[PDB]
Amino acid sequence: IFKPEELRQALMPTLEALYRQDPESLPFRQPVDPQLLGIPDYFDIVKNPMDLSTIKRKLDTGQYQEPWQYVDDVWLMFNNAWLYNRKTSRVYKFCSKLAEVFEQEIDPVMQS
Ligand SMILES: CCOc1ccc(C(C)=O)cc1NC(=O)c1cccc(C(=O)O)c1
Repeated sequence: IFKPEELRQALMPTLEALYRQDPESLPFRQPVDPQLLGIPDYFDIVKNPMDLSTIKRKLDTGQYQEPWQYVDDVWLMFNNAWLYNRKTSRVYKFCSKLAEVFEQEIDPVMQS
């Protein structure tokens, strides 16, 4: 059993860690807009879009009852980017960096 605000305080530093990464978090800070980004097939491929702003809003409105639900949304965001983008993409490579940062940050948090 987790109290939403307690979980939020525990998890927020990990989300902050992602946001802190500049430029690597920039493609992830707002929801993908396929028309703006010149990726018109995006919503065909990515059925379950996720971004940092969405994760933050879920965290802030207590929609994560349990820490793995948060972790699952972070990895959803990563997996979407790896799925849509080519390995040669700026976004793909940025995503890989974010995943490294996240793993490094979420580990000591889950322990606590
Ligand atoms: C131009 C392609 O832009 C993207 C393509 C795919 C994705 C995902 C998350 O799959 C995201 C983006 N967006 C960006 O790269 C982006 C958007 C806004 C700003 C910046 C930036 O680096 O300043 C970068």
